[PDB]
Amino acid sequence: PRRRVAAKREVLADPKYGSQILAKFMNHVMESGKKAVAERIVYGALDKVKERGKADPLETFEKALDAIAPLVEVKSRRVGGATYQVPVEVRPSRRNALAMRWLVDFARKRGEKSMALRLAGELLDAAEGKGAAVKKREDVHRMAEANKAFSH
Amino acid sequence: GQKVHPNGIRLGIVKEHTSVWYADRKNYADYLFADLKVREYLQDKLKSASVSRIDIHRPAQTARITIHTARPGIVIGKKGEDVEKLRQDLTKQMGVPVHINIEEIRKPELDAMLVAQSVAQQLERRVMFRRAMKRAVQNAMRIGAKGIKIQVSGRLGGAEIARTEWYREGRVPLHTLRADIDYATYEAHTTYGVIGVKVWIFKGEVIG
Amino acid sequence: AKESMKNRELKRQLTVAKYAKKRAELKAIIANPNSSAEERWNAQVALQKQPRDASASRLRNRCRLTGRPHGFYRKFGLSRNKLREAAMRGDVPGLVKASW
RNA sequence: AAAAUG
RNA sequence: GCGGGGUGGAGCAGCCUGGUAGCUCGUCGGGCUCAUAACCCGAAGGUCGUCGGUUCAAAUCCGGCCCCCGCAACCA
RNA sequence: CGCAAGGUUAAAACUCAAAUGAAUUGACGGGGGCCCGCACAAGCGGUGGAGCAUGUGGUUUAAUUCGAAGCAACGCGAAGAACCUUACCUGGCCUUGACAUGCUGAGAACUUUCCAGAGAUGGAUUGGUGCCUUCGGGAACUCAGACACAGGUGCUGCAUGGCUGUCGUCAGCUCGUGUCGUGAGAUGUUGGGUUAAGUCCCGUAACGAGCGCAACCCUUGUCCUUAGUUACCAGCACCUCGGGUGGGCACUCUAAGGAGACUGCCGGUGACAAACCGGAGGAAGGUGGGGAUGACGUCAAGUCAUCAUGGCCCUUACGGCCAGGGCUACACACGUGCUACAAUGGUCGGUACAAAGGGUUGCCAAGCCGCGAGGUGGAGCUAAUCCCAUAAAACCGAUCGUAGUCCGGAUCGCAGUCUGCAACUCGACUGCGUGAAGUCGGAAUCGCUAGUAAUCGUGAAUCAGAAUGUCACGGUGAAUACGUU
Ligand SMILES: [Mg+2]
Ligand SMILES: [Mg+2]
Ligand SMILES: [Mg+2]
Ligand SMILES: [Mg+2]
Ligand SMILES: [Mg+2]
Ligand SMILES: [Mg+2]
Ligand SMILES: [Mg+2]
Ligand SMILES: [Mg+2]
Ligand SMILES: [Mg+2]
Ligand SMILES: [Mg+2]
Ligand SMILES: [Mg+2]
Ligand SMILES: [Mg+2]
Ligand SMILES: [Mg+2]
Ligand SMILES: [Mg+2]
Ligand SMILES: [Mg+2]
Ligand SMILES: [Mg+2]
Ligand SMILES: [Mg+2]
Ligand SMILES: [Mg+2]
Ligand SMILES: [Mg+2]
Ligand SMILES: [Mg+2]
Ligand SMILES: [Mg+2]
Ligand SMILES: [Mg+2]
Ligand SMILES: [Mg+2]
Ligand SMILES: [Mg+2]
Ligand SMILES: [Mg+2]
Ligand SMILES: [Mg+2]
Ligand SMILES: [Mg+2]
Ligand SMILES: [Mg+2]
Ligand SMILES: [Mg+2]
Repeated sequence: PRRRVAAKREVLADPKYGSQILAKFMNHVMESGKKAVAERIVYGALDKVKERGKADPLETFEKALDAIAPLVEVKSRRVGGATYQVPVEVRPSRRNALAMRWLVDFARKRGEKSMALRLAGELLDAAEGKGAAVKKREDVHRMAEANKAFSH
Repeated sequence: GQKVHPNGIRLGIVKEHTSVWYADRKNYADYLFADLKVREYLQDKLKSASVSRIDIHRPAQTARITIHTARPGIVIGKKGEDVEKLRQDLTKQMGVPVHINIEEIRKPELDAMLVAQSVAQQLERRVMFRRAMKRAVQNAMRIGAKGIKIQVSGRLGGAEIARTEWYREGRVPLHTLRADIDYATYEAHTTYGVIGVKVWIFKGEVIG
Repeated sequence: AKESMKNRELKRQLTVAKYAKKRAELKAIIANPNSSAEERWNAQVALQKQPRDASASRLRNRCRLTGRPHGFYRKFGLSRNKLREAAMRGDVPGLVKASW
């Protein structure tokens, strides 16, 4: 807007795990106002992660998130005569939402049985970085690096 | 832009309904139709008499009509056989027994309907509008009347291009609701068509 | 909303109101299951020979002031727009503009 | 960045 | 007689390396605009001059027929 | 005169009623400076691709009745076209007429249950002549005859009133006196701040005022009192374990009257002003949320078809009555929606919680009969009591395993149900079966800042029947805003 008066309502409604990042992932994965469906999907994926990896799924989710969080991104700018793209570093808050959005978007289109094992596969892949989300993050990064002549 | 009806938006707050009674689905339409017909008939017959407000009160199986006018002798003439013939006329519009009360109003030149009708009837006699409107505003302002606005629209004079004129005096706050703006409209059927008259009168601020 | 339209719909009103029971009798005969075709066919013929302009489906209620067919509120007897005039003038009892 | 006419 | 060439309504890729018909202008329809022009986006439109032959298979290669050119050479 | 280019001196016919200078108000600029708005940006979800509904353009027709046309027309007048509506076409039938007033004459309307015709209409048609009389006659009714007429959804919204859209819910628009200018005009209304605001402060040839902003109004969120029926049930009891009963005024709830929030207090800043940034208390804090309220005027904006109205127009018809047909046609194009293209789902079984409203020419329960749409039946309710009427999405368990499919439902065939005199043109639902396009959609384009977007259901109006439209009510419930190029 033009005022900068908009507030920031805080939502932290983790039922049993008591995690903040999990709550925002819930809000991201929720569709058409179906909270219960999101709860069941995310918890099934989490339980699959647990039954697969001996490590506790909390830290696996955290390290998958921290391996998909970008640092800089390319943004278009209207110079008045040319189509230019400038690299800008991410705001510390925005990278979490970017990672969540990328993860859910890439998980939505696997083609396997259900989003339980879809999100399970994505979390395992991004835990060390063999998922498509990490590849596209690296592609965005290499855009930003190849457009470093502007930088500023 | 279009202005809301000043009397409509003040109904319930400071204005009062002219037809006050109670009914149900069986005879709500019947009672309402009877009231409109009786008001139309009264105005059409005693248009010569300066009648302003007609109130209808309907207790059980009866109707009590109170008429506001500035010339009571016209209806109360030589002990008011006019009243009885009027009752006989009214008895058929609504089958219930009728009851007529004639109410006198002080200061007829502070009443919106009377002022509008006077202006219209002056216009019908080919009196140019500016003098009539100025004298109406003068008379109203000379006694109380903390505000008055008069508007006349149509084919003023005889020119074949309609236009609008209006004069105001005092203050006439329409957006406020504590005020009691008396408002009236009337028409004049001259040889060139219809000329419309609107009058707003602001009397005071209703406190309490 | 011609004069003729109002007169000729008053005609429908009058004809429908004037019989007002024979239709009920014949429909009771027809609707009753145990009536026999002998007592059903004569009722059919009675319904057929009776004038067509005496039915509820043949009536279109209009404004009692002008006769506008569309925009009718059967709570009142008024059309779409004379309701507004009457309400603003204050003739309609108990009616105010609502916000809630 | 482009942009002639009524 | 010499050389080149025949491919949507018009003009050119696809030919060399046989297996994979595209492009520009037109027609139609829709976009952008207060409206037109200019622009932008879709759809239709050629199974590849013709026939045989080679090949498992020919718009891609070998002959005949028909036509078009650059030619010389025709000048009523 | 000049080498040439050309320079210098210098007319006329003809043609127009102007050409021109300086300044003023507005508008505009691919001039500039500040500021605002889902205007961008940051996000979510769509339209444009499919089928269907609905309106419009075009074409066709005897007619597809008129009006609305950039935003500000196109689920619009129409909150209900099978007959009517209805205004159009075909055909048939009326001329003081379907209606009102003036004149004359004869008589009750009613009910006569009949015939000719698609029908208006016509003809027989049991029965009573009626009410009050200065008892002479009159009223009102039915019909007949003559004119003055009655009639028109006929034309003109560029002759009008009234009503409405739009800029725009943007903060602007003016006047009195004074002053400056020969004047049109200008000051007030400019400046520095601040605000959502011409809101406020101080300055200041201006001093004041009005219409606007804000406030007064409705609703919601906290609490107190009043009051407990058809409403409620903490405590006692009865108990056939149902507020079912005695009973209670506890609570909720219903609806009237009232308190509360006013920058009130604290810290910081600020011209120690207005005001700004945090904090306590507080249910709510900075016009708490939403609605009604639309200034001077603009578009010769819309409407003569709601109504009224100055003209002009027809009188055997451009006025009336009736039966059928059309407005629902169809090589195409456009706007607005619904259902989908599935596994954050399709079915199967049992299971949980809302708000709002309508009902005596009405709602219409129980039992019973039918696969069903539905049928008999009649209780109760003039409604906090009875009915409409069981909310759905949600949760759990079984199944389907991504296949044009246990997806999707158009189209189509056969037989039904309901209202209506009558469902062929041309209604809605029901049973069986067939089962299409559709793999998330180019250019382009739309809505939305918090109980919001998205998604699921419920009610009302119009109405014999006919909602994917309109208006209204709740359940679940997001992401995003660095900022103004
Ligand atoms: Mg009329
Ligand atoms: Mg009807
Ligand atoms: Mg030109
Ligand atoms: Mg011009
Ligand atoms: Mg000049
Ligand atoms: Mg400008
Ligand atoms: Mg955007
Ligand atoms: Mg479409
Ligand atoms: Mg299309
Ligand atoms: Mg049309
Ligand atoms: Mg709409
Ligand atoms: Mg007809
Ligand atoms: Mg106009
Ligand atoms: Mg007008
Ligand atoms: Mg002077
Ligand atoms: Mg000046
Ligand atoms: Mg000025
Ligand atoms: Mg100026
Ligand atoms: Mg001045
Ligand atoms: Mg002045
Ligand atoms: Mg100003
Ligand atoms: Mg000025
Ligand atoms: Mg002010
Ligand atoms: Mg206000
Ligand atoms: Mg308004
Ligand atoms: Mg116009
Ligand atoms: Mg027009
Ligand atoms: Mg139509
Ligand atoms: Mg907003």
